[PDB]
Amino acid sequence: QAFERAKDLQAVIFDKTGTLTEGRFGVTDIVGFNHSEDELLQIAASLEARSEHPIAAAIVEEAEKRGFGLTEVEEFRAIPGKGVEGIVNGRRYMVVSPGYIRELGIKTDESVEKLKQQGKTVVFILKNGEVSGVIALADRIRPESREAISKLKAIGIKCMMLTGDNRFVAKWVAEELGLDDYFAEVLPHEKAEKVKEVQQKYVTAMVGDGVNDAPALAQADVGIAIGAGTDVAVETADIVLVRNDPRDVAAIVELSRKTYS
Repeated sequence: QAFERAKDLQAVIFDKTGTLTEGRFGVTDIVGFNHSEDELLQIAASLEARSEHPIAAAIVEEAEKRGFGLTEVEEFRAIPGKGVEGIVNGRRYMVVSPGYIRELGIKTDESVEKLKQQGKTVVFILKNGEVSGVIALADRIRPESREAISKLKAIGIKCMMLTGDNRFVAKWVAEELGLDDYFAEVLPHEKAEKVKEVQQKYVTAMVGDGVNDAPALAQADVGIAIGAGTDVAVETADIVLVRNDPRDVAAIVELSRKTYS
């Protein structure tokens, strides 16, 4: 009777990471300071090609996405507490963290604070000891997610999100999606209580991973497990979506409102 009662949903809460987002870092911005973005990316990725760090891997992936070939680095060095460095074409290049920049006393252009305000992770590209560019990364929003939310709002459903992520990241996602509300910094044992808080007003769905978000899905009037696949089965949640397509939430509501059994 889960499908049947989806028609009376008033609120939908999405878990962020992996559900509305890809659940991995990718590049959102490349910003050159009197230096081209294509060269900046190609240089940063050449230097980053050895690293196992998740952010380094995302920089290399983006160079692969744009089809940029890497360059062999000379006098390569990895500095724990800073980043990486090597010579490329007779100039000493480095890719370093905001922590290193602050420790060296280097001034970061005022525009970079806007990236930080979106909760994006920033790395700095130095050329001969001066900031040549920054690359910003986020756990990026799924292409389907904007449409998932607009379809839901169009049918009067309040669209929310919860996440353990910090308030800058959560705000950024909410604004990109036009969410009605969001809750940030929510640890895994605190999610169920946020669903009960929304339940004070609304017949509420929770959308999330069937294993990780089990309690929240259980507290919900309708628990929707997403991205379950066709391999292993989720047995606790009210409805299971095989694929990870958040637009299927509105498809359930809209079909349920057109039908009864």
